[PDB]
Amino acid sequence: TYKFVNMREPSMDMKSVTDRAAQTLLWTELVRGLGMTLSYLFREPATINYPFEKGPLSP
Amino acid sequence: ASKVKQDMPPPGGYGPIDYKRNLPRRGLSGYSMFAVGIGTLLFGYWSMMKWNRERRRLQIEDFEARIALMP
Ligand SMILES: CCCCCCCC/C=C\CCCCCCCC(=O)O[C@H](COC(=O)CCCCCCC/C=C/CCCCCCCC)COP(=O)(O)OCCN
Repeated sequence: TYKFVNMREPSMDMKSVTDRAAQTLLWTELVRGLGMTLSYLFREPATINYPFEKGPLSP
Repeated sequence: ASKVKQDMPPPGGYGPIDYKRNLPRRGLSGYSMFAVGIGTLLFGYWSMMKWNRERRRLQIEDFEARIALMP
């Protein structure tokens, strides 16, 4: 089976048109990406303290 | 009395693994966003109107003091 990755058409009701116009004029998805990067900023880093800490190894 | 031991999944298998996209909506409406913008614009305009009228009166007072001193 298969699926289409980009085959949807936007709804043309006045509410949807206004929402898209607000997204265009007020940079909503850009602020969303900013929020994602800020979330990563407040997460904990994954860096080990080499050479005092070593990565995992196996036999 | 030793049995074959091997890397196998647990009885009943593993739990479901999520793979679908999960981008939510997480937003207000365009109408509400525009309303907030217009409201803050109007509040700012009103405040600047009052403050700038006060500044004009202050300038008139300073100019009058200068006129009094000019002779
Ligand atoms: C009472 C009557 C009042 C009358 C005034 C009414 C005005 C209020 C409503 C209108 C305001 C509209 C906002 C004006 C800015 C819009 C800019 C714009 O044109 O939007 C984007 C253009 O802007 C961008 O694309 C931005 C790209 C760069 C983004 C990278 C940084 C932005 C993220 C940081 C957020 C910035 C926050 C600003 C803080 C300022 C602090 C001083 C559209 O471009 P396209 O989507 O490509 O399509 C156009 C052709 N089809």
